[PDB]
Amino acid sequence: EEFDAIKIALASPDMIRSWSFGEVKKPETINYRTFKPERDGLFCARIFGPVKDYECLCGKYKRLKHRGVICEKCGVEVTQTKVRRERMGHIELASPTAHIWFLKSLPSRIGLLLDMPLRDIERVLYFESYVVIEGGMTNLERQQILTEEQYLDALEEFGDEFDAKMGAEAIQALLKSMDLEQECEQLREELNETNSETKRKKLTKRIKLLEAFVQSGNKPEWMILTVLPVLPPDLRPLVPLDGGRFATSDLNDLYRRVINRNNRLKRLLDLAAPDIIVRNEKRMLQEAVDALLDNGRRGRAITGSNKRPLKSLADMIKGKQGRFRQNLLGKRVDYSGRSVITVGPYLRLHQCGLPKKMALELFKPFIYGKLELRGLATTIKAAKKMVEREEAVVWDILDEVIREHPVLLNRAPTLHRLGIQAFEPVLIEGKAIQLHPLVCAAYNADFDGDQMAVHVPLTLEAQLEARALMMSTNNILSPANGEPIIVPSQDVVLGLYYMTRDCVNAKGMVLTGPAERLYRSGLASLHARVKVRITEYEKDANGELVAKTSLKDTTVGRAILWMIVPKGLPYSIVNQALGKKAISKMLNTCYRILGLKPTVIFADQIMYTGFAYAARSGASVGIDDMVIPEKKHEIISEAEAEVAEIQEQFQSGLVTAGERYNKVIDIWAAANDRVSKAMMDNLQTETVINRDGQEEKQVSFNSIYMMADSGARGSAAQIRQLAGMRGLMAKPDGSIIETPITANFREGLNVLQYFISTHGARKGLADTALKTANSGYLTRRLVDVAQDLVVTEDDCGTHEGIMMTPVIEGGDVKEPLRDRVLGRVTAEDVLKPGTADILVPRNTLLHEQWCDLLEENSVDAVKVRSVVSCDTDFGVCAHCYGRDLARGHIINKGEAIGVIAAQSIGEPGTQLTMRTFHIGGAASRAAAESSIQVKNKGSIKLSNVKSVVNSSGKLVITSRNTELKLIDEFGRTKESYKVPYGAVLAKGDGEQVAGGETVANWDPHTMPVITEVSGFVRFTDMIDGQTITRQTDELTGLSSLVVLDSAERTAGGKDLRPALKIVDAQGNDVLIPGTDMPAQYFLPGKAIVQLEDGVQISSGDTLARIPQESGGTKDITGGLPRVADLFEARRPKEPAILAEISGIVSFGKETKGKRRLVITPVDGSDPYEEMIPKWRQLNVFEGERVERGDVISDGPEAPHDILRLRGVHAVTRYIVNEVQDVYRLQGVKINDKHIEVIVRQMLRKATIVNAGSSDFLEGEQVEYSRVKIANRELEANGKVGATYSRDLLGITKASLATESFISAASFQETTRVLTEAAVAGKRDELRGLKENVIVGRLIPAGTGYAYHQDRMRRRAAG
Amino acid sequence: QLKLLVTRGKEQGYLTYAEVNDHLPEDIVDSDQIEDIIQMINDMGIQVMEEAPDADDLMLAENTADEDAAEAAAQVLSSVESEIGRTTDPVRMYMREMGTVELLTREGEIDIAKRIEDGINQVQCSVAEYPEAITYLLEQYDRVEAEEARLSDLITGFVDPNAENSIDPELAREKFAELRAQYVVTRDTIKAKGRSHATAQEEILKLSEVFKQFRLVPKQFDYLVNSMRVMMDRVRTQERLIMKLCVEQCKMPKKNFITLFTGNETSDTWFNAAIAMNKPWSEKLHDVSEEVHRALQKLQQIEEETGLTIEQVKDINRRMSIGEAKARRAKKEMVEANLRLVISIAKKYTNRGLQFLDLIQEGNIGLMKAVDKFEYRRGYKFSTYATWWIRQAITRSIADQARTIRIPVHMIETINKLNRISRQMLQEMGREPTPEELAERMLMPEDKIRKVLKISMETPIGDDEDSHLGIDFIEDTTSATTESLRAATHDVLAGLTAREAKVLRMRFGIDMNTDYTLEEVGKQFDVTRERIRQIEAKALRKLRHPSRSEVLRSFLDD
Amino acid sequence: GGDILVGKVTPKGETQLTPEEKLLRAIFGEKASDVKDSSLRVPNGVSGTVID
Amino acid sequence: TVKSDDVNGRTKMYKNIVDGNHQMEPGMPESFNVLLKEIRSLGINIELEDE
Repeated sequence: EEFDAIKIALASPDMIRSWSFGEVKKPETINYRTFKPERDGLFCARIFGPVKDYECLCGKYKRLKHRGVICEKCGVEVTQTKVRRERMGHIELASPTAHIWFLKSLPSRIGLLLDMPLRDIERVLYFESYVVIEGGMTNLERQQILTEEQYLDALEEFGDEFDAKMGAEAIQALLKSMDLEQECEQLREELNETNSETKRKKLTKRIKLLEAFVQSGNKPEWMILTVLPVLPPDLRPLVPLDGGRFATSDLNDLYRRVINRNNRLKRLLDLAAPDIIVRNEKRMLQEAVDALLDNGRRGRAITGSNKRPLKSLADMIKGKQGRFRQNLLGKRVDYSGRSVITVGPYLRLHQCGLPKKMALELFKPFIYGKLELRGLATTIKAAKKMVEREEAVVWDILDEVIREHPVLLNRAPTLHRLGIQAFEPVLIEGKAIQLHPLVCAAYNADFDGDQMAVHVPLTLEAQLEARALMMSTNNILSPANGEPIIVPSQDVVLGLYYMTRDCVNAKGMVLTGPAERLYRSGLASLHARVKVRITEYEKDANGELVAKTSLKDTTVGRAILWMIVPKGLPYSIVNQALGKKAISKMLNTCYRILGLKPTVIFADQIMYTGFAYAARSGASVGIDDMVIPEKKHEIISEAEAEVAEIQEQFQSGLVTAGERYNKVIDIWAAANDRVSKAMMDNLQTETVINRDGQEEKQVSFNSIYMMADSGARGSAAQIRQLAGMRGLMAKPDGSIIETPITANFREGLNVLQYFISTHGARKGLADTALKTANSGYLTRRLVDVAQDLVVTEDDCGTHEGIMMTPVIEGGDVKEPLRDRVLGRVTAEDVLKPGTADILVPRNTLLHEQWCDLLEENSVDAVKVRSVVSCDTDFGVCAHCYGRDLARGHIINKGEAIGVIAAQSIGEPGTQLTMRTFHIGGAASRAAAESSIQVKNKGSIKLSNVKSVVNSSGKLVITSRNTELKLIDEFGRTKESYKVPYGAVLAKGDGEQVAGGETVANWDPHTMPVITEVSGFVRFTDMIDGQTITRQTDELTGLSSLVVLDSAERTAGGKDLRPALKIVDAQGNDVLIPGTDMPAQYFLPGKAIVQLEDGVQISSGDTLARIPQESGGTKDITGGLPRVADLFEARRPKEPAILAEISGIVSFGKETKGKRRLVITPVDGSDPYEEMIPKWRQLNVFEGERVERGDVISDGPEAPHDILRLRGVHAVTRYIVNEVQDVYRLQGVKINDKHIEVIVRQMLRKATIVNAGSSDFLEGEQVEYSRVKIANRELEANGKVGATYSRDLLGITKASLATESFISAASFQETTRVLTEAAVAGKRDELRGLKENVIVGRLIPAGTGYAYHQDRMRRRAAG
Repeated sequence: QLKLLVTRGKEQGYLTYAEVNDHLPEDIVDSDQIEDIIQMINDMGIQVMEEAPDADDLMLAENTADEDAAEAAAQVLSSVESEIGRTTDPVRMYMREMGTVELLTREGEIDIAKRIEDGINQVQCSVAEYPEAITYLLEQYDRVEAEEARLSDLITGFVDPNAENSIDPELAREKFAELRAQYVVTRDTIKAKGRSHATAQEEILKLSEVFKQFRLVPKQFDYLVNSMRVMMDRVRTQERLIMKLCVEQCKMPKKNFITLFTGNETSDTWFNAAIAMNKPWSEKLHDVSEEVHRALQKLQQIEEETGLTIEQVKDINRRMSIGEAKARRAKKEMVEANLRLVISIAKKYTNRGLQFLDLIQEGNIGLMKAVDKFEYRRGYKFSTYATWWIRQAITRSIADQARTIRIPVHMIETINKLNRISRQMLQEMGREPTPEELAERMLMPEDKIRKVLKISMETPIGDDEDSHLGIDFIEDTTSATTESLRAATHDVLAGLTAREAKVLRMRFGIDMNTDYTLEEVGKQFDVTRERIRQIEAKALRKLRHPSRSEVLRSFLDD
Repeated sequence: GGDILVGKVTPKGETQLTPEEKLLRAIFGEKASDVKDSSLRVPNGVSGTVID
Repeated sequence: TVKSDDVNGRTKMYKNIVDGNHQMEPGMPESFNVLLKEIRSLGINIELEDE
């Protein structure tokens, strides 16, 4: 019905004559006293078609008057000028000749049909030697090579049935005598009982090539062609120029050189010349053909007088400039434009501002297209006087658009969805583009005279979908999680913070009023401290309203916000200080409860609310907004004095030069961090003079502090440099310096302090300007692998799933159950006894309040559906992802998870590899992640909880998701806090509080891993090396053990589960009181144990830690390279072995490079061997003996073998944790449902390990959507088939051979891809996205998913 | 590389086995291949190895070949070529290929020319011997004097006698009476006493002596040789077919055809003897012989076409190719002998010109016309021949060849006369070039020089220069606009004054399919005279009002 | 915004002009040139005085 | 297509305001038509099927 898709083969020397018309015989393009483009040459109108439109050469058939003819007088066609675009020519090659992409194409292709030295196959094609070809009166046999100086007498008794000959002719002749009715069927019986390995690593390339030839229609003669097809002139557009010069460029001149060489080779054979001259001209012809094909690649390039190479045919394809990337997957576009961004604070959220003459330009098709349709001009010709004039009649013609028309807008490079959105015109002055302030955040708009772009949609369908799918009001949220990014923006939120801050004296220390006009009555402030009873409401999930009422302690600005707040959520939410730290969560709560329109209005109307009051804050930066601690004087009498003796201790003989560097840099860090404590008292409270009648020691109104507590743009690392000490820096090598900046920006910077910190600034800004490429190129290659995951289906029957957990690094709660579970789905009937014995069935959509009922029972593991647990062909099933995060709903059938997930990783990686590194002129950290503190009178409610009392003095929590509610005197909750496992409580249940009052604490880098019970310490589900490795210190002798899990283990114990324990006077578990079960305390890796077996301890005492430098949405950080092989999935190229056999270890069978270790089990009778690298460090020699894989050397565990030795859900549970927890340390909480995409698409392939009678082979890794042919007929007709599985092919391998292969050609390494597409004669099915981009179709997502359903009922009729 | 070993071995007349490492081919490693390829190293170079001779040198004189004609003397191309450096240039491979010829100059290539002539001038002696060839030779002229009144046609482009060009018109006409007399006897006295039996051989020999002066233009010569090649293959196709039929029809392989045909070729006599042999194959002929007489009767029908017998074809048409084996070894070997002189001339011009390479290989084809017309019979040397002809074949190889554009050659290299002259301009006026100076340096007006420079640089869109206005395009593909300018002028020139509206259409083609002078127009104007013509111009002075063309001017634009 | 600067005018052609394709011009009106808007002009957005 | 290389598509879509039915009417992405003959000019055969 529609034309389906596309198929491939190669240009057979015969079949070219079904597409072409003769020798393109001569180099020229004109003839002196006649333009008539050369009769028989590069512009041969007899081969390519007419010149001017319809025009043949020599006369009689020109203008639209004549067409469909051939002129007699010079024998030339009469069609149209554009027929020169596809009426192909040819050139008969006077030798069998190569084609570069079958020879220079490593792995290459010609060798895979001959199994003979690829080094020198090229010389046989350069016609340098002979080979035996055919016979039955044989004496020599086939593929025997020769020179030429012997042949003679035997032809009188044998010379009826044998032959041998030279070069390319002999290779192309041998390729006639194979038999595919007998070769391919016999190439497969090794697979019964006997097949080998390196011969398989080579020859399976041939076996796949030959089977692929049989199954696709290919022929081996097409390696060694005898005809060059000729690029149609209109693709290299031959024309003259007004300057008496011609379009002779590159893709014309390369054919002149080939034509000349071939016309010599012809004449030399036509005359039977000296064969020297023929041999040289064959070599020169192949040189010119292969340079015309892919110039440079043949170890040389063809050039012209301005030194440059000429553009090849392959430079339309192979690298960056090729059609795929420059003219198809992106292209130049009409009805468009660009200009400099400008802030538009009176645009409503659905709108954008556009200059009148830009609206005129972008809307010309509506004007030169409606004057002739109303009579509002006499003609389109006369209308030049009226349209360019911007005359009145243009503007009815444009309201008829504007009044309901969605303009599209663009902030390239579009690494993430929100870089493109849709709006509505507003006419303006000027030459700029005016941009609504809430989307300026979603775009990352950077107002240094950078730009945005504009696109007009003109079909009724594009305008329908732009309002429905791309509109700002209709895509508000972060696709990675679901906070708004179309959001109250840069200074808007200082206005909202200012309206929601309060003061002492305050022009109203307690005071109230309505009426903005009372800012003109004499005594008011937005910081004046209102109090009011406000009755307040809260919408239930059923739609009713939970009415409430409360006394408040508030301000005029907090009260004005009850005009703006959607009053179906309660006033008490505004009773705070609405910096960027807080304001998003009001809109988020509205999105969770009320509805879309209410949440849009609440986001939009906050914008102008910010602009009415942001200025009136008077917040600044200035010379006394820069206060300094006086008591810095006393601190300089400590730190510089500590250094002063320590630099003597070196010279008097009590330190070397080296420890002395640390032992002074650490003191410069301690000087900065000492001054940083005094700095905060002076910046935030130091009004000392001694009350009564004095000493307003209030919480400060310093602007630089307010720029950080509003979250407007400030940080502790800015404040240190602006109020106490700039501190320390890196050198260009990255490491710290003994040369501090003890001053700050008000004290000043001397020449040296500037100059040294400028080196760190240069390094950081140069990495900012370069290391983006190490993320953007990777993002481009990622989408080719990621695309096909359109939400197509519903449950996929996959009754299995990943045991996900909160991020509990053994000894922290870095992510609670909520954030990771966020609108995923269960895969088991999960139940945990503890406080409410909750049960959450399989197939339940885990929106947040399912997690609340699980977190009360301190749920720490949940089996869930996964984007990897998804059987669905190309697309995916709704249960595997559950809820979208940007539009915010149960994920729409049509939503493209694939590209969304790639963008959700490529943007934040490339973004923060800039947004942290442009700071390298100074360094510091500061934290508070160690305590919980109450703020008013109330009572304590422990919750989500177990907890115990300790002989060593403590009260301690013993549950993973614990909470500490604060209650009033009557029963109202007033606050709650999450509290780690092992957190020390300073309060009991039902106890009492007043405020200013610490209530829980833990280690600055750890929730201490702590006991319920008292007994001997023990280990379980643990083995030394194979799950844990050792550290040691002195002081008394001391110990610690690093835990190891998924980057670190030997084969013999891969999937162990390390777990500390408490036991009786000899043996086994001191069963956990009130939950009477084993006293065993499971961990991941990267935690560190700090007590051992045979030690004896109490309830509420500690066994393990983490060195957790917490990261966060702050301090900041940045990096990438250690992620790479988690998505390229190899082994380390150095196998620095960790041994697989316990204790008995030696060397004894050494060999001609690598070492050979010799090993035996401790109670066995059976020796084994290991090949340690040639020279590699060993940390052992004779006594240093361990279990199966401690630090004998240091080789980390290969990621591909985490699949091979633990299976798909296990490897997914660590790739979707290590890369995820880099982004969690960046504060970028991406939900796991995104990195599961890259793991699904390494798992794109499916191993097969024998032949059959369906989709089945050995040594193969088929696209999983095909190999399901197994279940599709085994269960219906029985058939015959083999073992099949799933793989971890890296992006550089998984992409090269997709079924959507039209997309894969754009991946780069485009010779490697297109040779496989040629070998497989490949035939697409249009099932990703990029394939329909390339063929200009509706893409198989959303509104074109809604069309692919029709094709799925052509491909299935009956 | 190889040349070192084979050359020093041939200079020595002897090569010891181990000297394969003293004069090593800087190429390859094939140590176990030696024990048979040593064979054709020894039949034309024999030596072996032992402690010491005392009086034993002579061995070569009873055990070796004698001409180095074409064998391991030239097929050694493969064994010197075989290691072209896998990525490195045509400007390397030619150095291995010239591993053949060193410097055969100053008398060796003159001996190649001596051996061209004992080729060509001895093929002449068998043109004089194959009785159809000496017939078609005179048929060349008897085709054209036969029509009672002629002067040119095949009388011109023929006769062409390199009698060291020492003739006149009547001695040129005598070429059709002298040789015709030697022919018309021999033509039938080949049947008197027998084909070459006594004086028939002397008659052939004296016809073959006079024909030594019939040394001719290379294609009038090669027409007669091609005629003898084709008339040989009239028999060789029949042998090639009938030998195949001995296998295919008869089951009687190769040697058994030769055993019976080659002593009574002419007829089914030897085929009926092939039946008479008996044996199961011959026994099968008793019910298929008809299908072989249906082919062998057209070997017989070649003697029946000519008065030949295969007895002549056995030797004469081989004596031809014994002359060709010299003539076309030498017209190959002469090109080979000069392949270095082609580089030293061509490489001058390869100086970025278009490429460092290709002009050498076009010189190697210019060398063909040079080797064909090598008049050493003037006295001069092939060095000077190359300095003229082969140099200008090298010039033209990128003058108009391989360009965008090409012109008659005077109008190509004249553009380069101007660039050659510019070497004064850029230092004598001497700051920038000026065409105004070039006018005195050429003694000519700039525009009649711009005759070339307006179009011969890369050609503006001049459709068929300006003549495209009157060519094949005058069909409705243009003239529909003429039938619009004519309409608009017919409108205005019919609203103008009741008298004046005729005149102001006459002489040049304005309004009628024959835009007449007086007779048919005055008879439609009446009263008076050549106002009939003057009013074609009167319009200049009271049709002065420029609005008078308001409906006329569109026909430059439609 | 659009003024001429240098008069590089160019005539156009359309030419087909048969007895049932002469739709308007070549009989009934605008019987003067069809010059393409090809003269050099001030770009749409530029404004300011000619100085040399 | 209708805002780029497809001459057919862009020349109809521009005028589809005069149809009143402002709709797409594409014909062929010419940058893919180009590629289908550039691939054949290297020597790779490429063609189509129906559904």
